[PDB]
Amino acid sequence: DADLAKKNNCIACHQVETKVVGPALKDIAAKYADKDDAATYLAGKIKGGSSGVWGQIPMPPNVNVSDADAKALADWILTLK
Ligand code: HEC
Repeated sequence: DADLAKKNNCIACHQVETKVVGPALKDIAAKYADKDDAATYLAGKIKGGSSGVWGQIPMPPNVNVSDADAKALADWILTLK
């Protein structure tokens, strides 16, 4: 949820409705709506980092995020709208 996203420092770079540095979270939910393993896929990107999906600015690995929190964040992102 938003509190967890704040606690794990996701909000420096992402808001729900609009693009900041990384993509708007609802835009992530929209893109992955039909991907079956979307939540585990996104949790993997949160833990390990991402580049090239949205631009050439990489998201660094979020080394302080626990497995359970990465999955809770991915799950929450997917519900957005
Ligand atoms: C700036 C330093 C960021 C921080 C802190 C967080 N995110 Fe990020 N994220 C950022 C960028 C620039 C990108 C695009 C990377 C790319 O491939 O072009 C992303 C991407 C994501 C994604 C999408 C990955 C995908 O394969 O589509 C997710 C799901 C995501 N970010 C989640 C996320 C979370 C939960 C964060 C807090 C732990 C977080 N990001 C921090 C920039 C930054």
